[PDB]
Amino acid sequence: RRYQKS
Amino acid sequence: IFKPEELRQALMPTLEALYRQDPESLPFRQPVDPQLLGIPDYFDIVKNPMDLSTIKRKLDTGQYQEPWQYVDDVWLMFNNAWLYNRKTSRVYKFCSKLAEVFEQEIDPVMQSL
Repeated sequence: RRYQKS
Repeated sequence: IFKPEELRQALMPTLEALYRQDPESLPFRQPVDPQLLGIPDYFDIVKNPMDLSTIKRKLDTGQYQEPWQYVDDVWLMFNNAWLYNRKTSRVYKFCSKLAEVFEQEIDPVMQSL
């Protein structure tokens, strides 16, 4: 996983 | 045999219990938009998206023939969020709260069906 919800 | 209106009556309270969780249900009330949320790989990881609004439309329009199909969609929604998001993330923790609420609501309903 690279991305977190923003 | 379960008539659609019998499934709405029995199962809608379990869905309403999820909507009543605020803020925990907010990330789940509409389909994940990967562009809006800055998560461009979302659909590479999540092949079958699901959310509260889609489950509600399926239940209202009579698309579940048997209660286990509704339960499967709820767990698909939860599993997608546990899969995509990190265990330390806000949405993952919200997902776990909703799953705890759902388990407590769905178990007595399924015993009565």
